[PDB]
Amino acid sequence: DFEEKMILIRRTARMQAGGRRFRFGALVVVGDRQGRVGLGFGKAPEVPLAVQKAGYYARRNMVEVPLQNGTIPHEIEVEFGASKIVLKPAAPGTGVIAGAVPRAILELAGVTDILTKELGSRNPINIAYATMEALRQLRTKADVERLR
Amino acid sequence: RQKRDRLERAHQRGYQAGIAGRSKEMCPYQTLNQRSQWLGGWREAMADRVVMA
Amino acid sequence: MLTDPIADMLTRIRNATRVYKESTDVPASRFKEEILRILAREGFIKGYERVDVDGKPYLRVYLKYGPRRQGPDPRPEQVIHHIRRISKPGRRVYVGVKEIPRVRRGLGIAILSTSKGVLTDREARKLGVGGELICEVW
Amino acid sequence: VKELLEAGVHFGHERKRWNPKFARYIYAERNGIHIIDLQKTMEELERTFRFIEDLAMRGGTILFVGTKKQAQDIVRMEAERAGMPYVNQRWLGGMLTNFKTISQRVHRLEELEALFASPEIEERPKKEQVRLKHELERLQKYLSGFRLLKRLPDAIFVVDPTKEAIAVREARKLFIPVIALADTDSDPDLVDYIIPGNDDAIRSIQLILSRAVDLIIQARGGVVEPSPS
Amino acid sequence: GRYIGPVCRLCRREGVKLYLKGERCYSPKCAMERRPYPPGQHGQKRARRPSDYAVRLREKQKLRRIYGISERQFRNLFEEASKKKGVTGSVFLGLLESRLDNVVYRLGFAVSRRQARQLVRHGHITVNGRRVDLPSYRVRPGDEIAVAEKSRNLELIRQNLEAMKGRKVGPWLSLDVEGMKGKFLRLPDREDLALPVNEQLVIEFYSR
RNA sequence: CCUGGUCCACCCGUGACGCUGAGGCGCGAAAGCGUGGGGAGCAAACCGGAUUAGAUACCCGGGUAGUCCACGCCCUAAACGAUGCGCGCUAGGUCUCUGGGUCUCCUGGGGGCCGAAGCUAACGCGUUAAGCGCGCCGCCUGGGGAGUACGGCCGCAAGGC
RNA sequence: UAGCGCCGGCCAACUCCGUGCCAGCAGCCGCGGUAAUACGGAGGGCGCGAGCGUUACCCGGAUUCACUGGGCGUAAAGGGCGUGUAGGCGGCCUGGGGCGUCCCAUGUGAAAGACCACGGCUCAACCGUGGGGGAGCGUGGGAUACGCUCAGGCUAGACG
Ligand SMILES: [Mg+2]
Ligand SMILES: [Mg+2]
Ligand SMILES: [Mg+2]
Ligand SMILES: [Mg+2]
Ligand SMILES: [Mg+2]
Ligand SMILES: [Mg+2]
Ligand SMILES: [Mg+2]
Ligand SMILES: [Mg+2]
Ligand SMILES: [Mg+2]
Ligand SMILES: [Mg+2]
Ligand SMILES: [Mg+2]
Ligand SMILES: [Mg+2]
Ligand SMILES: [Mg+2]
Ligand SMILES: [Mg+2]
Ligand SMILES: [Mg+2]
Ligand SMILES: [Mg+2]
Ligand SMILES: [Mg+2]
Ligand SMILES: [Mg+2]
Ligand SMILES: [Mg+2]
Ligand SMILES: [Mg+2]
Ligand SMILES: [Mg+2]
Ligand SMILES: [Mg+2]
Ligand SMILES: [Mg+2]
Ligand SMILES: [Mg+2]
Ligand SMILES: [Mg+2]
Ligand SMILES: [Mg+2]
Ligand SMILES: [Mg+2]
Ligand SMILES: [Mg+2]
Ligand SMILES: [Mg+2]
Ligand SMILES: [Mg+2]
Ligand SMILES: [Mg+2]
Ligand SMILES: [Mg+2]
Ligand SMILES: [Mg+2]
Ligand SMILES: [Mg+2]
Ligand SMILES: [Mg+2]
Ligand SMILES: [Mg+2]
Ligand SMILES: [Mg+2]
Ligand SMILES: [Mg+2]
Ligand SMILES: [Mg+2]
Ligand SMILES: [Mg+2]
Ligand SMILES: [Mg+2]
Ligand SMILES: [Mg+2]
Ligand SMILES: [Zn+2]
Repeated sequence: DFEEKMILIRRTARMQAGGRRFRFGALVVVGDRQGRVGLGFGKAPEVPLAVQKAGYYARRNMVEVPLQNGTIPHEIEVEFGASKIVLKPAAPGTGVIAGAVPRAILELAGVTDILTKELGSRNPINIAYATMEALRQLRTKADVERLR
Repeated sequence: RQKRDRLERAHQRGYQAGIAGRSKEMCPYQTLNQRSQWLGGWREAMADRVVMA
Repeated sequence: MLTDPIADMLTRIRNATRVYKESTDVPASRFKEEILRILAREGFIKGYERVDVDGKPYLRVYLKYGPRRQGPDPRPEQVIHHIRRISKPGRRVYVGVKEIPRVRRGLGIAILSTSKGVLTDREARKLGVGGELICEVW
Repeated sequence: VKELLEAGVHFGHERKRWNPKFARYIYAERNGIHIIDLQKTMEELERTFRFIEDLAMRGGTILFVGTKKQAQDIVRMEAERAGMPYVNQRWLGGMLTNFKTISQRVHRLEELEALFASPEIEERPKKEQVRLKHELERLQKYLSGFRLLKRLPDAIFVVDPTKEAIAVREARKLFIPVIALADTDSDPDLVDYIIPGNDDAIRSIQLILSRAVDLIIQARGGVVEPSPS
Repeated sequence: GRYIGPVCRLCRREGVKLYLKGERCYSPKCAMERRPYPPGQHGQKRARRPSDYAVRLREKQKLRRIYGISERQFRNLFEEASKKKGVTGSVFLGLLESRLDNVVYRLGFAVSRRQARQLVRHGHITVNGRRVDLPSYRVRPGDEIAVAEKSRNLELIRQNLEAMKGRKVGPWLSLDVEGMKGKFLRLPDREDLALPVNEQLVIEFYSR
């Protein structure tokens, strides 16, 4: 039942003695729309096997996402590795506003209304963890007064 | 900073070249930052023949 | 030789929390404490009190952190993750009561000095006054 | 148990090798040598024990580890003695996190165990069986304390906490609890359940080795003589 | 103007059923029942993984292609949608429905929206008063939609009132059947409207 | 002999007298220039010998400015830690310089080394920050064209800005 | 009456023939060398429709002049180093003033446009009536935490 959307599919390389050799790799987000989200980077000599691992690692890599009215609690900026990602919570009419990567993660996250902005380097693999580690940072009014 | 290991080599090169009975005192590398080590490396080992023995 | 004792203080807190100290000492001032009277009363810390070094008044500030953690990196979460000075000696930043902001969607707090005293975002709405927006905490 | 008795020689350890985190656990340093606070141990040791007790009388395994020659075999006694798994040799990477693969090797020694007294062999070309017994003696040497575990331990025991820091990671990682003996050699915060006492002299070790295993064995029921030193 | 061409061809390319032809599509002639693949010689070739763009394009396109309305008019119905207060998917769809020609098919006076428009255009309908020939007209809530006292009995109109005999239509809709009248009553909630269209793939597509 | 900076200790005096700094002013390696000395060694240019397909080079024997002093210019540089200055706050380990002390140590100021947290695109940095903050100044905004041209200012010129 | 653009990737829509670094396409990356989804025609498809495309200019994407919101060890970026003028910045405590600054009141901020609602042309464009704004400045009233100024004291900066 886990929704599992693909994003990045790429053919990298290393040089042997005369000839050259390949390794595909892929980025895959996983989700139920009910607020459990995860993403992992699969890579492996052949095309599907890599997409295979993608799901698996993504499968156990996850997080709490406190959807409040289906959007998000609070606005947060996050910097992961020269790439930047901004999420501002949006009202019910809005819809998902984001690039292919930040959206697809928020789709399987099942956010309905969101305002995002991508600053810094837009290199996806980095936009990836940046958005996850962003999500991973959200705190509901509950969690707040608790610590206070 | 990964060139540590040139210093490290050349000091050692000297630290072993120092302990001989007899060593050269005249036999470094022609770069600067590398020669500090080998000659000052040949120093400890030439000084350690004094201490003890 | 500090240009801005306030933004120093905050910075002094911030450096500490990041290794999680019991308390920390900042040089004391009437306006400093008056601000601490907000952090602590809003629960970012345990609080403060007037101590002594060589005859020099400081303020020892006891820091509220939070629960330990399983997995790798047991390091607790801060109660203050984010604090940064807003109206600097370089640029003095002022708002009127309508221009008053809301930190992290009501989750965080904006400390600001006004002619009704050192208050918060909420409190300036409650009092209907603006002032110099001193900093933002969360 | 055994309150000020731990003074016997179970007390302070190193000289200016200290991780400064450990300072809340220190009393002072004479002989130019960093020395532990003992009541610190007991206050914590009190709190420490309860955990294991709980888990014992909840009936589940605990992984005993140290490879330092000083505590090396003093593990093997109190481990077999406890009837719980251990590690006495070079510590395998992924011993937890790679488990399913390690296991393929665990089941590989037990293929030799059946093959130990078997019709199959002899009808071997004589190295073929010596290969197996080198493999066996090898499979033996590294895991003789290992097979006692077929599913993930609910806590783990370490003598030297940053020695085994390899182990202390996978464990730390998997959400598995960490109990262990820390000193001036190492630091807090990387360990849930800590013994603030020497990791080196067998004396400091032997006390916390057996006298834990003792309050283990008893919590799981039955009470026996003190173990071999 | 309006589309005006091979309609049960785009019935196909959406890959999903289009009732734009009315009766015949109910029959097992709709070609969704016959050739469920999309027009042109490449229908029978293995489909390729749709891009995010393509995805929101078609979902907007389906919804668009339905009411038979110009991309232009469609867009002005958006916008003011998002400019108006409240949830945008809804009020879009609502104002999208409040359009007379659709309302006419809604009350049931015709099998297709195409047919429905031709009906309104020819003045064969009316509202609360005088005749209205204007397919784009916004039906306000609590407003009666008659037929023409001078068109009252008419061949095509009547048989198409002879399917509409007795069957129930819409929570936002009342009908007094052979009394030829009918009333737009409620402002349609999203739930009542059921169409094979995610509203999100519209609003998203319009951020470009 | 004349003279600057800087460190320590005493807690004695002054009472915010502070930080920074557009322009300005002074200093500023070598080479170069003016005048007058000086000239052993070395050595652009230059002359030979070799090597070479050639060898206006590398190697060899020569050799003049210059290299030195005084005075006056010049004002550049991989003028580099390629890191502006001032103050505060954030593990320690190590050896070294130099002060002071109840002298193993403790402590103030310099110099390096490995490194917590943190920073960073990575390399790496890290109480001598490239951390975390505040003040001020200076500079950046694709490569080449080009640090060129024009103008201005400066210089005897070279040439600088 | 139906037309125009596209169908290599960005970017939605594929095949046949012709052509063979030619004729040509082109916003960038690039395409054409005999099997070209990138040229020319067809067949087909996608897009929009009395329009469809192109050129020119403006804003955007440009977070690529960065107040909001950028930087300078090696990517472009710290002045060769001082001294110091103007200027920018200003440690603790108490008070007088109230300039900044903060609130209230009152004036002005024409109309049209814009926004919300309601209406009049059969709707719409278009037009009407009504509503509420808004920094900004003038005037009266107040508040004193922070910056400012005047006044008095302090020793943690700094100097001796
Ligand atoms: Mg950055
Ligand atoms: Mg038109
Ligand atoms: Mg709306
Ligand atoms: Mg002197
Ligand atoms: Mg005094
Ligand atoms: Mg000079
Ligand atoms: Mg010279
Ligand atoms: Mg001369
Ligand atoms: Mg010659
Ligand atoms: Mg010569
Ligand atoms: Mg000569
Ligand atoms: Mg000359
Ligand atoms: Mg240098
Ligand atoms: Mg220096
Ligand atoms: Mg430079
Ligand atoms: Mg400077
Ligand atoms: Mg700087
Ligand atoms: Mg001394
Ligand atoms: Mg020092
Ligand atoms: Mg110096
Ligand atoms: Mg280092
Ligand atoms: Mg940097
Ligand atoms: Mg420039
Ligand atoms: Mg030049
Ligand atoms: Mg000129
Ligand atoms: Mg395509
Ligand atoms: Mg063409
Ligand atoms: Mg073509
Ligand atoms: Mg801009
Ligand atoms: Mg800025
Ligand atoms: Mg930049
Ligand atoms: Mg650079
Ligand atoms: Mg410099
Ligand atoms: Mg300077
Ligand atoms: Mg100065
Ligand atoms: Mg002056
Ligand atoms: Mg001044
Ligand atoms: Mg002040
Ligand atoms: Mg001033
Ligand atoms: Mg007006
Ligand atoms: Mg407005
Ligand atoms: Mg006095
Ligand atoms: Zn059909």
